Amino acid sequence: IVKPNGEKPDEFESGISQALLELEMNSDLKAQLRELNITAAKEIEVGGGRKAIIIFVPVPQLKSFQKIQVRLVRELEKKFSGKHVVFIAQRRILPKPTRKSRTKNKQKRPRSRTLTAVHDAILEDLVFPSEIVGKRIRVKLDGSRLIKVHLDKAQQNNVEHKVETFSGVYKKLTGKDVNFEFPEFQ
Amino acid sequence: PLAKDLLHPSPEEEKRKHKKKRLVQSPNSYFMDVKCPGCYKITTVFSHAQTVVLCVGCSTVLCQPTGGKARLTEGCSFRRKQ
Amino acid sequence: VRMNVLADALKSINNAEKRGKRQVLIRPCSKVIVRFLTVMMKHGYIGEFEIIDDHRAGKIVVNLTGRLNKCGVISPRFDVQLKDLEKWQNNLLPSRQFGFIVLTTSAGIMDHEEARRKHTGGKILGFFF
Amino acid sequence: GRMHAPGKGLSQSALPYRRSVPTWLKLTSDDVKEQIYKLAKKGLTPSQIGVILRDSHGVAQVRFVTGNKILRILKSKGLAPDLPEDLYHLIKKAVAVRKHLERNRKDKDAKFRLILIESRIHRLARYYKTKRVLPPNWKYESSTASALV
Amino acid sequence: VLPKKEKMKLRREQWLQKIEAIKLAEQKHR
RNA sequence: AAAGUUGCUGCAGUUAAAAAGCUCGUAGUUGGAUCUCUCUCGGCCGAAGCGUUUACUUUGAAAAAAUU
Repeated sequence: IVKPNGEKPDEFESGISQALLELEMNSDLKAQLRELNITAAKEIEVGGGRKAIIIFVPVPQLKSFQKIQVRLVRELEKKFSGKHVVFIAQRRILPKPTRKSRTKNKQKRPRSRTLTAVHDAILEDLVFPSEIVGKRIRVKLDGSRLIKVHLDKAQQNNVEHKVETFSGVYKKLTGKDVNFEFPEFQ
Repeated sequence: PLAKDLLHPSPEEEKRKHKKKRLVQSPNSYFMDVKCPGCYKITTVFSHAQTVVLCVGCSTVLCQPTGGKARLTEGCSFRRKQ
Repeated sequence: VRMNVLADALKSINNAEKRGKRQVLIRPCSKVIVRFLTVMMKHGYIGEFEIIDDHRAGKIVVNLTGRLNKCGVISPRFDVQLKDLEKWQNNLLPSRQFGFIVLTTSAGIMDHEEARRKHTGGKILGFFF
Repeated sequence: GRMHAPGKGLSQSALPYRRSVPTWLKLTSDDVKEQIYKLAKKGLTPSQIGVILRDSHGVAQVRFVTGNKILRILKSKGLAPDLPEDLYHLIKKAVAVRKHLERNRKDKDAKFRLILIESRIHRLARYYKTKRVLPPNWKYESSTASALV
Repeated sequence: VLPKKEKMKLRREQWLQKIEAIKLAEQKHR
């Protein structure tokens, strides 16, 4: 179930491993979860003492995880206490090639392996029930940026209560303050 | 005059503007589900289609291309998708 | 054709502020434009601005204040050694108190005072007073 | 503004911000690719392939659903013409105007338009030879025009 | 109407007066 | 030198000196947005490959007096 890149399972990871094992042996989500696997997990405190679990999953299976997202989240919400479940693709950051680097960059790094592409993909993967239909970056008078993400309104009831932990986990994982809105008309 | 919030336009001005002159541009076209009156099958047709699109089973004429939007046949039903 | 988008952004800002407007929309965005506007912002000249992200080169909406008289680009980006700053400011800034030559140096985008303080030169972008 | 026409229109296509594939499209990327394959077997240019896929099969953008644009898909299995479709269309237009000139000698407008078309052909051939799509020995000759069609 | 050079002198003088105007307004802020 | 009457800073070309009938058309000039240091031998260090190469910027050395 868990195959860490460091190959060092933690007890959060083993706990959610038996959690996914319980969901695989009992619920109707048998035929696909057996094929899939994850990599890592972390627990972050956001919103004034409200915890959230994050699950780092290897990239080429996200689309399979995009098929079984909401059902697995609701089943782990039944499984655990009041928490929030989000999935993050394990994205790799290749450093910017400068005039002081090690000789492993014999080809150009892919544009998808850059910092900004990885962070926009991460901000996309934080929100599966919604979709990012807009984005703005407010540069305040102090000089600190603030991203505002406009999500989908047609399904707005699903993730209205989850925007605060979204901002908290993105701030923890990147260091950028973000906010989320819902436009009245597309 | 000389004072209007450019960041938050009310939807009638954004709908009124040219599609490239909107704050973030968006197309005026859409995809639509059409049902032939002689059958029950559903077909996905672009609103501004340039080619004539035939039925997969009835082989009837569904839409005719014009200068802008396509001209659906009198009798076919349609419903805007998403 | 459209070359030197920083020139077009600064011309748009100047023209909008001379007509007494409160906000100005500039397209396309650029990182040089954003750093130039940040340099203005830290000196209290253009309020605060926001970047609108479409999947193209974005747009910027700037909340104009009124303290600016003229912002301008110096094209082409002349090599400015650390002595030439006095010469350049005596050509560009109408006085010794207010006005700013913005330099792109190896330490980033800055103004001429902070260019002197870090003891470096670079290439000249613009000035605003 | 245009290169040679002094008029400056605006009409074009405005791609939406939504790069994600919409939920209602039940076609997979593979089924799109074999649709491209039959369409190419029918003797269709990539532009016509994209037009038919958009008009009938509901594919908004092939690059959004398959991850690659249509010419790379045709290039992977070798169902791609030797020279690109825009150059091919300029060359066909040049042959058509030249045949009309052979029938009609008083049309000086067609002569001027032929000069314009040949100028486009030269500029775009220079661009392609810069990016190695054409071999460096390739040249447009007036008599070597109907053989390319 | 009137000579150009006198108009240029007047424009330069009013712009100079605006320069010390902005300087004094900035000095009063401290 | 006044002189911005040779104009890089810094000029002009409707009516005063002066912009080509029109389009195509080498070279040159100019070009949208985008990408955040290490391996071996010798006492945490020294040698080595540099990291694409530049242009740019800064430092250090070196650089007759007289004149200024």
